[PDB]
Amino acid sequence: PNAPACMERQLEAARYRSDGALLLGASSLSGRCWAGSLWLFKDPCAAPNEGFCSAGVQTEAGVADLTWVGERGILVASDSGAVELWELDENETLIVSKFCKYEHDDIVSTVSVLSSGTQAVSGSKDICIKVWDLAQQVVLSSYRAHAAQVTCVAASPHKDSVFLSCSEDNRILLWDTRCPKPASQIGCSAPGYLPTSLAWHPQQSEVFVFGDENGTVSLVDTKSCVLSSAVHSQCVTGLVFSPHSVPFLASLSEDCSLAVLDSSLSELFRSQAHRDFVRDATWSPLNHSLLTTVGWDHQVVHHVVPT
Amino acid sequence: RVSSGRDLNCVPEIADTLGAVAKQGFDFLCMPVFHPRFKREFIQEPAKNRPGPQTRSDLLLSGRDWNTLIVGKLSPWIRPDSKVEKIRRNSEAAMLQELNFGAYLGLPAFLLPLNQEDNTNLARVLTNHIHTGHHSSMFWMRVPLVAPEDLRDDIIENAPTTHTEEYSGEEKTWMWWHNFRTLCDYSKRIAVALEIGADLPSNHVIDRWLGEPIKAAILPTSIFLTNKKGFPVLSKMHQRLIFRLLKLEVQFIITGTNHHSEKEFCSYLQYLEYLSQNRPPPNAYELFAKGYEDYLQSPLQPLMDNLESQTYEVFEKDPIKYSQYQQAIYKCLLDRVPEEEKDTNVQVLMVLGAGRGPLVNASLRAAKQADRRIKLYAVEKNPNAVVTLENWQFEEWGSQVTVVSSDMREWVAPEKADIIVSELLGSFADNELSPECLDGAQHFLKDDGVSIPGEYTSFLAPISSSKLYNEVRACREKDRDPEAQFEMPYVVRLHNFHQLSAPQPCFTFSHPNRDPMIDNNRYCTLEFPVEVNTVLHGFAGYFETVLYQDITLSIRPETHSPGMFSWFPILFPIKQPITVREGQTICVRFWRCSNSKKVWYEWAVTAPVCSAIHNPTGRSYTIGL
Ligand SMILES: Nc1ccc2ccc(CNC(=O)c3ccc4c(c3)c3c(n4CCO)CCCC3)cc2n1
Ligand SMILES: CSC[C@H]1O[C@@H](n2cnc3c(N)ncnc32)[C@H](O)[C@@H]1O
Repeated sequence: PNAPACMERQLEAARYRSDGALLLGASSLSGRCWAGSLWLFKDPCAAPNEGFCSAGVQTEAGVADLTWVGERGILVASDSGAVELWELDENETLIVSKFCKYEHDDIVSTVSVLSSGTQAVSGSKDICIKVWDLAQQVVLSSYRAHAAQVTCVAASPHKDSVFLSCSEDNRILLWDTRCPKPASQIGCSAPGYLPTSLAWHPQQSEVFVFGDENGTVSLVDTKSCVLSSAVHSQCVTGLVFSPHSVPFLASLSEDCSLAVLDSSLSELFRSQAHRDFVRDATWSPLNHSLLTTVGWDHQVVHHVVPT
Repeated sequence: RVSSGRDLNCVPEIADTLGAVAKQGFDFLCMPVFHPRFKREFIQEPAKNRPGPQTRSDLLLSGRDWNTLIVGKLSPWIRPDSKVEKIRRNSEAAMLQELNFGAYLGLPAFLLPLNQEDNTNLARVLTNHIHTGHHSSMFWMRVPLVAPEDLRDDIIENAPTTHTEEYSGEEKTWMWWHNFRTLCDYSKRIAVALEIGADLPSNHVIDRWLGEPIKAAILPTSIFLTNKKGFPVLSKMHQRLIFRLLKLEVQFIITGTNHHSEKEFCSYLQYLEYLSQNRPPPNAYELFAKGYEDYLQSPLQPLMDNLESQTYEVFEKDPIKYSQYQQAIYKCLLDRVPEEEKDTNVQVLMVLGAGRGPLVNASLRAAKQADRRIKLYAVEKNPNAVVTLENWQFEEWGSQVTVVSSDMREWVAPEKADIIVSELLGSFADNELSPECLDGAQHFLKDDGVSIPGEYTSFLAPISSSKLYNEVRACREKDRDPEAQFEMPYVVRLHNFHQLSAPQPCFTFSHPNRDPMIDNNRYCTLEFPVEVNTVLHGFAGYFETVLYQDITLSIRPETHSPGMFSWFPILFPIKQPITVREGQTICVRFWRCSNSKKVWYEWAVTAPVCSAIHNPTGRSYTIGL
C-alpha cells in the first residue's frame, strides 16, 4: 500500500507514540543494496509483516537512528551524513520528505530532541557535535569538545538547554547552552572503561545512568559515590526507563539477552528470545507491563514483565 | 596531471557511485568493503552463527575495476589494541577477514588508521598477513599532522586546553609513525598518507616528513576558504605545502561533505589543478634527471675498466663544463706568453685521459682565441677510444695533434710540457684515483708549469631517508657477505630526503705536488650540530674544483654550477639507523687508505653513539689501480 514490497533484513529501531502506534526503522547491512526504510504500524502485533503496515517509505541511505517530533515528525539520523525530516500526512498514509541537509562529514550516529520541541542535537563519527533548529532547518551552533567518535547523546526531559554526551575518549560531558563554556566534565568514580550509552532519570532532574563496554551499569548523582552492578557479559549498548511512578530500567547488550532491573539494579526479569544482536527496546504507553524489542534477527518480540 | 580520488563512507550502490565519481573527474574511490556498522561476532554463541552473506559480491565489477579503481578501508569498529580481551579477540579476527578479502579482490591499496601511541597488536596482525601467502597489495597508514586532542576547542569549564608550549606535543604524530614502522621492519609495502588540517606546524616537523614514504595526502573540504566569488581556495601557507607535495607526485584524496554545494563538488578539483598548472617549470637539470629519482647506481672505475662509447656520448652532453675549461686554458696561455714573443713561442699542452677528444677541440679553440701557438699531445689508454682519435687526427686536426696510446703513468714523453689538462674527477673528486695518475704524470711537467685543475676538494653532510635505507637493503646478492651492501658507495640522484646540516670540507688535493714523500693517504674528523629530533641514515657528499684562478665548477647545493648536470652526489650509508636528539652533535670519521694494488675508504660514526667500521681493508669495496 504505497510502500515497498520488502522490508530489509535488519531491524534497528523502534518507538511508540501515546496512541499505541509504533514506528520501526530498518536497513540492509549486507547484500547488493545498502539503504533502509521507515515503517508505521497501528497494530503492534502485526509487525514486521509488511502486508499489515499502515505506511512506509524507502530511504536513500541506511538509518542509524530516528525519533519522534511531536506527533507527526520523524527525525532521522542517516549514514549519508544527512540530517533529515519526514512528516506524516493527514491520512497517516504517506510519509512526506520535508527537508534534507548534509551537515556532517561522516555517519550521523545519534539524534535526539529537546523538551522545548524546537531544538535538536546530533552526533557523528566525526568528532563534531551540532545543535539544530527544527523550525528553520538550520544549524545554530557546533562544538568540538570530544576527540573521538561520539557514541551517545541525550536530552534532559526537564531543561531545554541541557544535554549529555560521551565518546570514545572516556570523557562524559554535561552541556548547558546558556554558558560561555557550555560543557562541564562529570568525571567518574569508576574510570578506566569506555561508556557505551546514556539515559536521564525520568523524575529526578539531577540523576542519570550510563552503561559501559564491560556489561556494567551505573547510577550516578550529577552533583557528586556511585551505585553499580554488573549485568551483561558484553557491552551494554542501550538503556531505557519504563513509564511508571516507580521506574524500572531496561537493559540491552551485545550478548543478545535482555534484562529488566529494579532501582537497586537488582535483576527482576531476564529473556533470551533473540538470536542476534538486539538493537533497541521501548515501552508501550498503553500497557505498563509490556516491553517491545527489535533487532538483527528480524524478530519482533513482545515481552510481559512480571512487575 | 595530478591524480586524485574521492573518499566516501556511504555507498548505497557501487555502480552508480563509481559512475558519479568518474563523472566528476576522479581517478579512484576509497570505500569500505563491509558496511561499516555491521559488526561481526566471532567465538561467542549464537552470534557467530549468524546466517547470510556478509557483504556484497564481487561479480558486480569487472576484474579490471577491482584492481584499478578501488582502495579499501578497515571498518572503524575494529580496535586490536583495546584493553578488554573480548574486544581484542574479535578485533583480530575482523582485521584478518577484511585483509584477506581485499587480497582476494586484488585491491591495489588498503587504508589503516593510526590515532594513538600503542599500536602493537595492529602491527602484529599486519605483519603476519604480509608474510603469509603471496600478495601485492600496498598498505597505507593514515596519520594526522596534529593529534586530535590538541585540536579540540576550549569550551569545557573544568578541562582547559594546554595553553603553554609543550615542545614534544608537536612531534607526537611523527613518533607514532616511527614506532609502527620499526615494529614492521620497514617493509616496503607499508607507506603513509597524511591528513592535513587547518592548523599547520611550524616549518619544522614539515621538513621531517620528507624522506618519508608519502604516497598520498588527504584534504578535507573543511579547510577551504571561500573567496569573493564563492569558490573554495587555499590559504597561502596551504598553497606552499601543496607545491612542495607536488614534487613527490603524491596522490590527492578529497574527503568530507560538500560545504559549497551551490558550486558543484568537482570545483575542488578544479582549484587543485589550477595550482599545479601555475607551478614554475623545471630547469634543464631537473628535466635531465627525470626518471632517476632515488635510483642507485654503482660508480664507474675508468682506470680499470674500459668505458664503452655510450658512456662517453653522455659525458659530452653538458656544454657548460667545456666552456669553463676553455676559459681556463685561454687565460692560462695569455698569462704565460706576452704579445712580444707571440709568434716565436710555442707552448706545449698535454691532455691526459683524452677520451674521444672533446678537450682537444676545446684546447684548440682556446688557442685560437688567445692567438697563441701550441702543440698538443693526446694520451689515452682505452684502445676503443684511441681508434676514434686516429680518425680525428687524420681527417681534421692534422699534424698539430699527436696521438699516443698508453698508460700515462708508464709512458715516456719525448718532451716536457708546461700545461697539463685533465678530466679525472669523479663524483667525490678523488675516487677516480686522480692524484695517483697525476703524480705519476708529474715528471714530464716543466718545473714552472701548471696543472688544470690545480685544486680540488670534497664535502660531506649527514642525511636522512628511510626510502633510501630500503633501497640499499634490497641490494643483496647470493654467495656474498649479506651486509656487504652497506659498505660501498652509490651514485644517486637524491630527491626524497632530508638534510640534517650544512656540508663541511673533508679531503683536499692540489697539483703539482712538490713535497717530498707526499703521501696520498688521509684522515679527517668532522662534526655537525643537530636542531631536529631525527634519524641518521647515511652521509652524502659533493665536490668543488678550481680550473684556474677565478674559474670553478661545483655541485655543492649552495654553489652549484648554473646548469651543470652530468654529475650526481655520492651516498655513503651506515648499517644501523641512529637516533639523534636535538642539541647533540654528530661526529664522523673518514679514512683514505691504500696499498700497492688498491685504494679504499673506511668510515664510522663515533658520536652520539658509536657504530662499526664500514668497509675495513676494502673487503667490500675497492678501487683498483
Ligand atoms: N672522469 C670522469 C669524467 C666525467 C664524469 C661524469 C660523471 C661521473 C659520476 N657518474 C658515475 O660514476 C656513473 C655511474 C653509473 C652510470 C653512469 C655514471 C652512466 C651510466 N651508469 C650506469 C652503469 O653503466 C649509464 C650510461 C650513461 C652514464 C664521473 C665522471 N668521471
Ligand atoms: C674524460 S673520461 C676519463 C678518461 O680518463 C682516461 N684515463 C683514465 N686513466 C688513464 C690513464 N692511466 N692513462 C690514460 N688515460 C686514462 C679514460 O680512458 C677516459 O678516457
